Amino acid sequence: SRMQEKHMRIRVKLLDSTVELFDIEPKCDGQVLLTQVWKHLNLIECDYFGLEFKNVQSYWIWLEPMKPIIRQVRKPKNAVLRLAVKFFPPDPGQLQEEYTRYLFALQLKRDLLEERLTCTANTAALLISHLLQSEIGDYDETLDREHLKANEYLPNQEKSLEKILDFHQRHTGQTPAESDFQVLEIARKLEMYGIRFHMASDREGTKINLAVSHMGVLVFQGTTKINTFNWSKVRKLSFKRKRFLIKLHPEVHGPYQDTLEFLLGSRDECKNFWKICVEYHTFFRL
Repeated sequence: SRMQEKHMRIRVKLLDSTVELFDIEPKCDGQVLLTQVWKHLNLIECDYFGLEFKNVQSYWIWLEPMKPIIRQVRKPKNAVLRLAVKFFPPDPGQLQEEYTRYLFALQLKRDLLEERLTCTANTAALLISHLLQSEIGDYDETLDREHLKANEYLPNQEKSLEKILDFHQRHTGQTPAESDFQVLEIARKLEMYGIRFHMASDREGTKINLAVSHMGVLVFQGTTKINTFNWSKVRKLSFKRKRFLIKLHPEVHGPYQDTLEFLLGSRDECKNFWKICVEYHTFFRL
């Protein structure tokens, strides 16, 4: 006999791609699972992190700490979630623990592989060369080529093999911590560092990509950044159905207007973007 409810088995894909299994009562709030994961990892700076899952609409959503797990994931038999950085600070090299910096380097590795973190060809190759130094150590042509055959860093990485090898040869003797630090140093200056797009349209019907960062709410047209609504200028964030509302400094040359509106693809996509913006503001401001 059991004095607890039957537990659900949840697979958690970690940042190194290993999978750990966690058994939890479906009615438990997300925090229960989050804390088991932080313990398994001995992750001190856990406030930067979350667990995410992919919905039927194929987009990633964050596990909420104060809602029952079963109501969020819905799959009693095989819930799968993955560890991810939620909050990207401007200077991750200044994170307090080597372990946290290690996890951030792994996150950036994933964002490069998944084509979220974009950059010039040489810069991508340089990033990968430091990732190689951290994982397999000093350059050797055979060791590098065999590793790159069995481990993916970028789609069509073979195009950049020569550049990757060339840069790796420069990193002789560098430790994994040094290598992670270099990954963070290179990545943090990239326009796409920590960026996840949420598709929307503006007042004129132009298709844009919304994002949020430690600096504020961001607007991209295609891949080009066209606005930064800095937190200091943001008075309120709201949403109604598919509409995302930013209350901001008013326009100078027009009848008084303090609010910009963007239309997302659905109520829930809108709500999810609103949520991450509010969370970013709380994390990085006051």
